[PDB]
Amino acid sequence: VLNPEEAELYELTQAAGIVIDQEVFKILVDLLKMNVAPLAVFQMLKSMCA
Amino acid sequence: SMSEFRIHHDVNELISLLHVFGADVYIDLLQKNRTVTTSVSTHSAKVKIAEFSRTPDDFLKKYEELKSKNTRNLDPLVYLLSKLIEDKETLQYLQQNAKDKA
Repeated sequence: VLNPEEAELYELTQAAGIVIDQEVFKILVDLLKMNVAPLAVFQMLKSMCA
Repeated sequence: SMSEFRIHHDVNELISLLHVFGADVYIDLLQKNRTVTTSVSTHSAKVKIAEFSRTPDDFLKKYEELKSKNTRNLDPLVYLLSKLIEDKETLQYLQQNAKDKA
């Protein structure tokens, strides 16, 4: 699904204790790549959920 | 422009992937994205993760593996994970949405 670079970061978040499916992890990483503030990513993630 | 296209596609597939739904706010929210992490912030965030996770060494040990390689967006991604631990509701959603897709 996701490439060696992203595979590392996923393993990181994984051993960090959180689990999110590889597909959305890939987009998050991508949103970071386009230099979106992590807080903005978090805020919209929070809104998109319940 | 073809930047904004990519953002919209990203917002869109998340709506798809997370079973959502006005999401034009997400576009405005994500489109304020101006450049600057601090040395404490990543330390503050990092100690908070290591408290939360079981197997904290694994996280710290591969934090170390992966900083020496200067891997891209490592620190803003670690800041994000700390922010996600705090909000236990949306942590659990992501937790569940991942069970749905197995």
